[PDB]
Amino acid sequence: GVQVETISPGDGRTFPKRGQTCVVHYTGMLEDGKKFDSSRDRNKPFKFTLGKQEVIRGWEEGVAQMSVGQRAKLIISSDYAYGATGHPGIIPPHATLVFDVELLKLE
Amino acid sequence: ARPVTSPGQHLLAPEDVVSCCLDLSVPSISFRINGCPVQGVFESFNLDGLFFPVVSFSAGIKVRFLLGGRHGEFKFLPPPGYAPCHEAVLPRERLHLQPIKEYRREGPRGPHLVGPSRCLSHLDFVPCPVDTIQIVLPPHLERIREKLAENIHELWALTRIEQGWTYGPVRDDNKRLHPCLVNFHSLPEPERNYNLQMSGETLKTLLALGCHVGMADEKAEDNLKKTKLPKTYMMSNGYKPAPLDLSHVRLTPAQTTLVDRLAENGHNVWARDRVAQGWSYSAVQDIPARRNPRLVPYRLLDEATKRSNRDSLCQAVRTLLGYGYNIEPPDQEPSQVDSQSRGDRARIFRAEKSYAVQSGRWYFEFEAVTTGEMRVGWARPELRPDVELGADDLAYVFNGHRGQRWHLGSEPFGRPWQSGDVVGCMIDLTENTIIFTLNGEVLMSDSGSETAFRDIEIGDGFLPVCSLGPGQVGHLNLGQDVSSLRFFAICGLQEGFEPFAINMQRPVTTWFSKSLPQFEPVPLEHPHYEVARMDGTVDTPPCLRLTHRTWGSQNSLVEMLFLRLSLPVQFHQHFRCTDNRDDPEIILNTTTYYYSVRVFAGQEPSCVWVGWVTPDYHQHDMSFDLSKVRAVTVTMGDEQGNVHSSLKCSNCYMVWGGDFVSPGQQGRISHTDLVIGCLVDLATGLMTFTANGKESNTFFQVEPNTKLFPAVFVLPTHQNVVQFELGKQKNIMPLSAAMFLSERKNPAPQCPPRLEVQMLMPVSWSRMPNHFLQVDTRRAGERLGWAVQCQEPLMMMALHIPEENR
Amino acid sequence: VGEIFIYWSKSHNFKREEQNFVVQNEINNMSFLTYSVQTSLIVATLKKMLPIGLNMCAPTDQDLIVLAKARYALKDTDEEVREFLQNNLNLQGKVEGSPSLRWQMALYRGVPGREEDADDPEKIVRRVQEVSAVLYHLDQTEHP
Amino acid sequence: ELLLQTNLINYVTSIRPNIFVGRAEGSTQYGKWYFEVMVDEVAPFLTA
Ligand SMILES: Nc1ncnc2c1ncn2[C@@H]1O[C@H](COP(=O)(O)OP(=O)(O)OP(=O)(O)O)[C@@H](O)[C@H]1O
Repeated sequence: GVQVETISPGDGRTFPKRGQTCVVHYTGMLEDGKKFDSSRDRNKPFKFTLGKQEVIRGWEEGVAQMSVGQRAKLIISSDYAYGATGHPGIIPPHATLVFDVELLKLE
Repeated sequence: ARPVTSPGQHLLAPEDVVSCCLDLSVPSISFRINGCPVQGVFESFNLDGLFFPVVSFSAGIKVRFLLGGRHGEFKFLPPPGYAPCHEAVLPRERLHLQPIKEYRREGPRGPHLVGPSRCLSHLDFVPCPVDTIQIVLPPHLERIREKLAENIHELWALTRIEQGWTYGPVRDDNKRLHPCLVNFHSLPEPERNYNLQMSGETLKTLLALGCHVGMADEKAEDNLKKTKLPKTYMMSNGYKPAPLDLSHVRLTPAQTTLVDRLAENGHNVWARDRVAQGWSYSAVQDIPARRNPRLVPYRLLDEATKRSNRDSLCQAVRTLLGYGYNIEPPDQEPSQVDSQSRGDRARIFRAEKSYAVQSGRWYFEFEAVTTGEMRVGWARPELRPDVELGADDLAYVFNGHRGQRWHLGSEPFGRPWQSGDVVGCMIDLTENTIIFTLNGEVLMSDSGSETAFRDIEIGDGFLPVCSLGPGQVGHLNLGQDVSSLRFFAICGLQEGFEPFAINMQRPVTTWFSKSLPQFEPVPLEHPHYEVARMDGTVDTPPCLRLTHRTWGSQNSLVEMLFLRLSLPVQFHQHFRCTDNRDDPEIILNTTTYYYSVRVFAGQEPSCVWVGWVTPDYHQHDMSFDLSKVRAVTVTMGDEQGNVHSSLKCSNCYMVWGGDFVSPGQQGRISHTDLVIGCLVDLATGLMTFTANGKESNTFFQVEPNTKLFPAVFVLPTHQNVVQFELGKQKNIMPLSAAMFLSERKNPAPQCPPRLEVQMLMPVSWSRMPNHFLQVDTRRAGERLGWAVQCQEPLMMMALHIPEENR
Repeated sequence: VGEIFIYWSKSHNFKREEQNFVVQNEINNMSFLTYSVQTSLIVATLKKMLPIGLNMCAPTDQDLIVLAKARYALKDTDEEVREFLQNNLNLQGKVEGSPSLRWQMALYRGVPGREEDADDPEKIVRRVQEVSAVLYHLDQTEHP
Repeated sequence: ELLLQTNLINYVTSIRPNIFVGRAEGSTQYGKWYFEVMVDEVAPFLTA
């Protein structure tokens, strides 16, 4: 894998730690640029606990490197994403994912 | 979007200062963020137009343009040689912020519809004086040359002293000092020579423009008396101007027009000379920098300067007339301009097709904010967007610029309108009539009939419609608020007509004729162009052949034609790192695809361009050539230069058929067809071409995921124009294998029904949004600049066609 | 003007003498406005003045106008119509009934004075009777 | 790639000063120009 490219800076100090619940806002696109998911469309931040294998590996590592209040683009390869199986009907097999993730808070 | 490296990279945030520099000599565009260089540049882009600063935004922004001077103090010093943008404001304009190509605006009583804007061209800043070098002065004009040279300076010095200029050592405007305010024979050599040459040039342009002038008096020549100027008009050095007094010389209207032309020519000659010397325009004068506020072509000059120049030239003409010469203005030679196509120029606004009325008595109003070319009336739902309103039978309209009724042509009717006049349009579908009123009074035809049109067939119904020419403004009131109508009560209410939108809970949706060329399938009934789908034979692949139906006959339409295929080929997401019977392994493992274009004998190859276009191509250029293709290079490098990448971006990748015409064959109509093949490697981004089996030198490189449509631009010169051949070559797949997933591994050429020929149409109907972004622009101050603000969000549900990326 | 037009419509010597006068004197009715019963100045002036007459009647009085036109078609006299309206004023239109009446009456009330008047049955019957007679005879004139 | 795609998008508009510069042979216009834009307020996600 996952490459993190900053879009807007965070505080630069507070980074997620294992067991903390990251509350984020994200928009997901395929490599060719087709949007397939967005928490802003549902108008509700997405919460996930680090280290519980709740999200894909790319998300785990990228949000781990991210800092509180930071906006960043995560480029996640197939192996760190749904891989060969993909997500039937949503994500094609062997698809690289691009996410625009904002780390709203830690709790 | 191409990432560019800068210190502290971040999306534009509050307190950010973006500095943009444009160097038209390279050409290049460079950026700086908070004073730090942005490691990336645009360059080698088209220069056929005028560039302007621009900011694009969605709702939720507040920014300020800093243009230097009193229009926003720069936070960082401009790079050496670059000029503040505020200096580019034209003499007859006042700096302010405006939208770009708006078809709609707000106004005191509601939305105003706006026609096309008249835009300047980069060639409008090139002074083009009339050529006067070969005009040898006849003896009389040659004699008067010197007298004019002195008298012009006399008049100019008189004006100078009257306005304040007094003699001094240097050009000190602060102390009102002029060093050249002396006797002409003692004037400094350079200025004296320039004055002499200009004085001769006046007679020379007089002759060149077409005037017939010669001696007709000598007694008057010796009779002209000079004005005695007093000590007040005396110079500081004692110089006294000597403008000859000729109060007996009258003038004529054609002579005033010729005076205007002479002033224009003189100013343009001066501007050309200064440009040659190296001067340029600037809203603020800078003599050391050779920047002048008047160094612009006469047409763009300020009114006061025009008046001064015209006064001087009129005085010169008067002096010649007093001398007695017979200055005879040339005859007027009519000419046409038609800057663009009239059928596609005026913007047409109509009600949505679902509002068509098939019965009843309906009324609406149209206020003409301007008084130029505007038409208003009723249209059928199937109104075309590229036809002038009322040129065909699909609209009954009234044009109030001169007073005419338009339906299948023009006829005199009514009277011309003035600014603010309201045209009331009524349609009675019980009597099958249409009525027009102006400020409440029914407009009448020459015969005296009170109905503009009669015996109207209802058909599919009628819709309110209007057309605004360039620079025109109208206000369409469909009567949703009956109280807003200004003349309904005076005429129509008692007659029983009903406002068009009287009982609608929402404003009536409107559509406008958008002038953005778009590719649409060739109509099956097109009067000029026919496309034939030819099946593949044993020795021929599938083909799509274009033929000109009306070639070589009266009414034949011969113009540039832009054709593409309906489906694109898409390059792979990732590029590879670094007999005549196909070999199965090669043909099933290849990523190269091929398609040919046959130009039939009699179709000039010099009038054909073959290649590809991207989804973004929208140029309906009637004088197309490969030099008009949009192109730009994006160059990214390090903080210390050292270019990393230089990507070329364009929307048209084509070869010119003229590149494959042998010099021996040049100038002669060949009897052999020219076959141009195009190869694209979808795994490497490389595009190559062949001509009659011979490889050409033209090659292109595109980025991954690029979409390319096969395309052909041609100016027909024969009944058989071109033929898309969707064949293959040895070990190279056909276009169907790239276009269709199910055929990805099928080497047999195919042309399924979806694949068809589309042509570029200049105009198309487009729905106007019901709501528009509220943007506020204002001058924040002399130091803050010009503030743009947009706070209220506005969204739409967009329907996206994947293959067209639209 | 409506009374004069009504006399013209009723009497038959009136129309004939108008035709003879226009034919003989070669009067240019088209020039006057700026031979044909359409160009007859008697009906043209009434048509030009008709909007003023209609402006007196409120939108609600349209049904009463229709009933009065029906009577005048039945060849009732002016007093007969004036009594018909006097005794079936209750057949006056109601705004709630039609949406068109809503905005028509909105404009009518917006016009000053028009809302102040029209509260008198005598005024209502007089207006409806006069306008209905004029409209009836206009219908007869336009019909061949 | 086959079915039509839908989505909610923001309206975007452009604003310019009436400043027009260009290059042409014999033109009276200067070739190098410079301007700045200062950003005061930006709501990154006013909408979705
Ligand atoms: N704005 C202008 N429009 C037209 N012609 C001009 C203009 N400026 C200069 N010229 C030409 O150059 C000449 C310059 O002015 P003139 O010869 O009267 O005096 P000068 O002392 O040389 O000029 P200046 O007014 O700059 O001191 C004008 O006579 C005219 O021939």
